[PDB]
Amino acid sequence: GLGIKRLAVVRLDVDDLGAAFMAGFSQQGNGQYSTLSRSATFSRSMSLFFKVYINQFASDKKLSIIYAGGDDVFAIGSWQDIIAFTVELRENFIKWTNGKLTLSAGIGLFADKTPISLMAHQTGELEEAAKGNEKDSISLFSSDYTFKFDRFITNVYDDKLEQIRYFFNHQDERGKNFIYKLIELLRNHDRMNMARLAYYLTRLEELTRETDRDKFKTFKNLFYSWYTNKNDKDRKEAELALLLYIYEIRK
Amino acid sequence: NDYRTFKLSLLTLAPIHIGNGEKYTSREFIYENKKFYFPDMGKFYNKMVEKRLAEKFEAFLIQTRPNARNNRLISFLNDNRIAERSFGGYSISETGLESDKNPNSAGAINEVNKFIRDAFGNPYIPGSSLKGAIRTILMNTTPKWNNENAVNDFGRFPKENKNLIPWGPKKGKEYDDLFNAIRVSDSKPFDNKSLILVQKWDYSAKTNKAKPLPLYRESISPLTKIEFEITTTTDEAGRLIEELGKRAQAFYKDYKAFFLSEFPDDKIQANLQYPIYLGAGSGAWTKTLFKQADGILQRRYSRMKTKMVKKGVLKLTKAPLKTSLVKNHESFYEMGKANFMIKEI
Amino acid sequence: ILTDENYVDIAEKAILKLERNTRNRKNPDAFFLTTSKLRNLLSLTSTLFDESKVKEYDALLDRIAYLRVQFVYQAGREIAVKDLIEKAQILEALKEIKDRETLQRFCRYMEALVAYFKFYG
Amino acid sequence: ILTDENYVDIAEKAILKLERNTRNRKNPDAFFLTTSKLRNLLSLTSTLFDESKVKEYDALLDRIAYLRVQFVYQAGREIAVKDLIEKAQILEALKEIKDRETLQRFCRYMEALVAYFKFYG
Amino acid sequence: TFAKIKFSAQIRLETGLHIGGSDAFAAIGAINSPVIKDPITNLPIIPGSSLKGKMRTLLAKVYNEKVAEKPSDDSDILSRLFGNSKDKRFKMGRLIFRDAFLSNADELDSLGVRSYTEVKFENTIDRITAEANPRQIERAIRNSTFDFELIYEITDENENQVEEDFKVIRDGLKLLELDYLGGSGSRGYGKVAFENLKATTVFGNYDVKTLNELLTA
Amino acid sequence: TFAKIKFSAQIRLETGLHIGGSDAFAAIGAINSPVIKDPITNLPIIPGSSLKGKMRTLLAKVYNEKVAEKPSDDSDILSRLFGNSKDKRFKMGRLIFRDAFLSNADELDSLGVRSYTEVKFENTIDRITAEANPRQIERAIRNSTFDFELIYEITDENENQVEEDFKVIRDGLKLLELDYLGGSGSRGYGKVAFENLKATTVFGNYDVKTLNELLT
Amino acid sequence: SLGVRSYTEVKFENTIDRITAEANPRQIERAIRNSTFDFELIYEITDENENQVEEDFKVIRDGLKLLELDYLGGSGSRGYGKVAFENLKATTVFGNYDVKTLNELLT
RNA sequence: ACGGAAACGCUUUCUAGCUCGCUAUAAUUACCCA
Repeated sequence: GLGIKRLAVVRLDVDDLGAAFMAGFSQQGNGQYSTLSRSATFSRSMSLFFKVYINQFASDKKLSIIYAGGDDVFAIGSWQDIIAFTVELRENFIKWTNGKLTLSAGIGLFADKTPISLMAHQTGELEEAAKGNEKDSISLFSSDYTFKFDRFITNVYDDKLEQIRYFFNHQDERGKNFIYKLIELLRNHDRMNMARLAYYLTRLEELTRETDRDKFKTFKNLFYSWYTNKNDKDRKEAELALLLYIYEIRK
Repeated sequence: NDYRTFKLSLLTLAPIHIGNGEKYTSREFIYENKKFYFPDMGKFYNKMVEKRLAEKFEAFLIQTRPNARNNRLISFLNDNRIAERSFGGYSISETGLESDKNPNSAGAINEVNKFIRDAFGNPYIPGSSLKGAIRTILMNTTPKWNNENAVNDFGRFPKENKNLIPWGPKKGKEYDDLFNAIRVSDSKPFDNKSLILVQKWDYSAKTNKAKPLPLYRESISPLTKIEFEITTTTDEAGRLIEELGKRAQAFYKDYKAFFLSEFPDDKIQANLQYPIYLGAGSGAWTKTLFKQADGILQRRYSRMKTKMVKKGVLKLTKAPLKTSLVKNHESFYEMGKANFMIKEI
Repeated sequence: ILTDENYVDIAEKAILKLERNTRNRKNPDAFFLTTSKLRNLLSLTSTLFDESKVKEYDALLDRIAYLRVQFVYQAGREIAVKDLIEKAQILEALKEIKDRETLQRFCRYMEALVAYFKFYG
Repeated sequence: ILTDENYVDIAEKAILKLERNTRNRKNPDAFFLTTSKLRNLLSLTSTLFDESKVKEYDALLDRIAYLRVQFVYQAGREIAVKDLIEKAQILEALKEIKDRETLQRFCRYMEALVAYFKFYG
Repeated sequence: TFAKIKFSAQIRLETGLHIGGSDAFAAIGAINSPVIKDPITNLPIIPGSSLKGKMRTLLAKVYNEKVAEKPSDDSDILSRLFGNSKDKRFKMGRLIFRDAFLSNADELDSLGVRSYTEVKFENTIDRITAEANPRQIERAIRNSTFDFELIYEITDENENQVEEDFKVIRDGLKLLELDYLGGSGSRGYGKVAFENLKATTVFGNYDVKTLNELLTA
Repeated sequence: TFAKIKFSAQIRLETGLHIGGSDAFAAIGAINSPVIKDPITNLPIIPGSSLKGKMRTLLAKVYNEKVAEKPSDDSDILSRLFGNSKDKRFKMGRLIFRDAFLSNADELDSLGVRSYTEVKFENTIDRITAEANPRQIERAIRNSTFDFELIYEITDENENQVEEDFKVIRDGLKLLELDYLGGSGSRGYGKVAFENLKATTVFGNYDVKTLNELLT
Repeated sequence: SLGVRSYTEVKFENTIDRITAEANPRQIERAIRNSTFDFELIYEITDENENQVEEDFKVIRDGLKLLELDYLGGSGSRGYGKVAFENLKATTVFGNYDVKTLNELLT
């Protein structure tokens, strides 16, 4: 019963497949590789990935690839499997495409029995906001959560989410109210809220029991690191990590 | 039920003053009968402004006048015939031995510290008084609490450690808080006319003299009984209130050999029951740790009013006689030597 | 006179204005005023300060009218409190008691006097 | 001084600049000033800061100078709070109360002071 | 059906109770620890929250078989009277403890009382060097009364447990005179009585006459 | 006809009320659980959702003859009165619970009241280790009034529920004169008292002469 | 000048379950009190309507006398209404029909 | 003779449930000043 009754919709887009098709290899060399055979082989490779291989990445995961191919993937499904499917799709696409042609996905949460052309429009809006971020970005649950994928899976979905999950699994004082207040302090965030968070973590530091106390001490040392990191590249990441954890433990 | 109540009853061998801070100053009382009177001075002034002589009342209060029989507002209330005595207030009787070698001065006293009174106007003794009296006895009569109630290397002979006794939440432990299991309740409000305003009387060491002081605190008339509810819920403080019947005489015995020896036992009272020292004027040794503050208490007094040498000067009073409890003539009492007996009910 | 925004400063520049011990030159420029002789001044006011909140001022004016005579009397007993009441115009402020808010303002002004005396020496 | 954006760092290195338990190294780098000698001050600013959002500025200006009374007073009792108001320019920023907004900003500065005071041990 | 009954008592103080007041703009040489107060009339009142939290530990000293270590671990004879935070059907608590107001303003003006509070100097004598450290903790006066209201529930889920919890509630009423209603405790501050019990059903059909046997006896 | 009827009433507080509000992270020493206030005037507001949902959960015990697992499972004495989400004809359910915005302030400032919301202190003491844990919660002051009103609309859809609904709502008002209506009630907050339950037919051919003889 | 930060407040709310007694909080955003909005309603008069034009003007006025007794919004059975019109005049805009037969009936 | 006519993002929902302003604390100390 842990997890929220959602359905997430990802619409990928290959970042400038028109420019990667028309110019593409012609950047390299003196026009030595500006041939037709390489372009046909590359487009058949895109066909073989986006038109066959998505049924391999979606095999165990529970979703529905509605449309795929060319430079678009519209895949509806359940949100843990959708996020893990985007994770595996890019983390084997950059193994497939050597890190070149970064894909710009957009994943929106939608409630139960909400219509789909209402939903495809918002997914496309998050998709184009992820497009215009830079060359590539993920847009997660709203256009203000816009990270690079190289920042999203490594920092949030590999480092931060596992620390956050293990920290709240192996303790039972700090339940969900503490996570909600951490999300709110991550979201408002003026200069004074860093002082309020430095008060909050330190006031909870001497309130946990003595046995599992230094877990909280290293976690507040590791949390005030990214909260006051003065970059805003390590802050909305942590807010999204806590949102993913809360949505994973929803009763 | 683990709430083990007691009952402490307190006879008053001595003048006993406690508390309330505020006072009636020099030009603030009436002595025309043999009874002192304290009206409400605001009520007195607001009724006296109808007599319209209040401007002279401005000059009467700053009047530096010798032969102080005309200083203490009897002259304002007999020289200009305002002698109504309807001012809201409470009358008390006189001591009789209030002043020494001052004929017709039964009223030229200056400062009367109030006894503690509630909002009704009936005086009582609060349980904080008896608990502060109890804590010095139960601190000195237990050897584990007498070693390091000292400097803590924080300042200049600052204070107690305040940590020899368990105190507070102590986050991570059980509920310790030892003195919470001695719930010293407040006394019942007794009669208003059991107050005497005894003078502080210093009896000097190395000088056989009885030099008195101009501060006449309103104390309790002698030989009056007082009720006290005392409950116990923890076994250690319960055993401390059980062992009070040894610890009181033990503290008084070791305090006699530390302080009360070399001083003549004519003015010193007799016990006749369980002895104890209550507040406001019984000497700092009855309010502290006597074998711990040898040079530490007296170090602060480097002023115009230094304690003679080491240890405090003996403090006595003057109050009339009933029953004797004085054991000499001229009525030198001991200012706070109370009696108690205890029984679990 | 004193109002809501100045009564600290009324008690600020008056405290630097009082004289000090020109003689007795050990820790010099110490106050002739001692702390007990100012707590005897404040302890009259601070009971009425809290009686004002429960009661009403028209059921209270008699005690401030007598408190006038109390400040006269404490001024009449020393060379410092006779100096204090006019170098810091407490007797001037005691003539204007117009409502309970001004009464509490005067009591806070007395508290400011005690605070700024405790701030020095 | 205190603006809308600079006050948190002010309170930060007004907590840092305060001197600590140098003698008697039993958990050293700990403040001589006690936290209950800071929360008794901030319980004034909190009852301003949340009763400022209900009221005007010009209805609050009785308690606003009483803050300058109590900061002077509690600075006068311990040497630690006098050290605090020398490091943290509290009385120099109480002149900078001209409206509801800068009062709430100063109360946020006081909250930053207590927050960083709790932060270091 | 659904009934709802009322327990009215008079908290008559003996050497009354200091429940920490609100305003920090206190004093210098006056009250620096006031009592809680009804701010329209500045009356010291007894809130129901101190009553509930006192009766929680006072009845957990009796009816707990297990040690607590926390709230939301009471022994379910109290957890339907004071509520759990965790038990699935016992989030509510069915006991409403209304704030007791000081009633006898009329008779206590006949008694020569200036104002309905007092200032009780309660200094801390230093156990070495004998120096003083005064406090003026304000308490309600010695013989005020308070209208301790109480409201109990009756549903179609309380067959016989209406009378099961009454001698649990009356255990609180005659153990509140064993403890001190919040305050400082060991300096008096809480000894009280509960005069004029008049228990009736303010809502719903329930009997008042066979109900009136175990309350005062 | 179409008969909209306005139920003018005076919510007078006693044992002053607290409704919750922004538990978004407030200042450090300030109020932890602030009351919800109308943002124009900053007076306390008792919103209609508290009144309607609280009277819903209290008329659950009174007029649901069956036990109700959820407010969709209210009977057809309450589904027509408080609305229902799954019933066929009981959506848009005839009662617009209007709010009240602390009607008297010229009276409550004529009495010497500084602020209309007191900040009462509270804490908790665990039974083991007896550690304290303090809090400052906001409440409205004691003797406040609140100009509260209902809107009952009769569209000639009932034609028999003229007094079949006012014995329900009047006894619900009696329940709220007994029960807490808002916030930490079992510690003794809220306790509204309903005064002058003045019905007036603001639209329709109708008389209150058969109404206020029951509503007193 | 009344003094408010943003004109949209967040009324917090919840859903206490009837048996489980577990809440379920909401952040319902509203527009704050006594905001006055521009409201204009173009009635158009043809020759066929000219019999009952003045009759219909006692319906639109009656349509706003009832909208001050109903919510005019959503989730309005818990408040969120009482929406009161003001300055309810009747001007004329490119049409030569006198509005002096109407303005005493509306205002 | 307007991709236009007809169309309320609407119905239901208590910011709630639990929580002692608590823990230690004699208004006291000293003996004097012309």
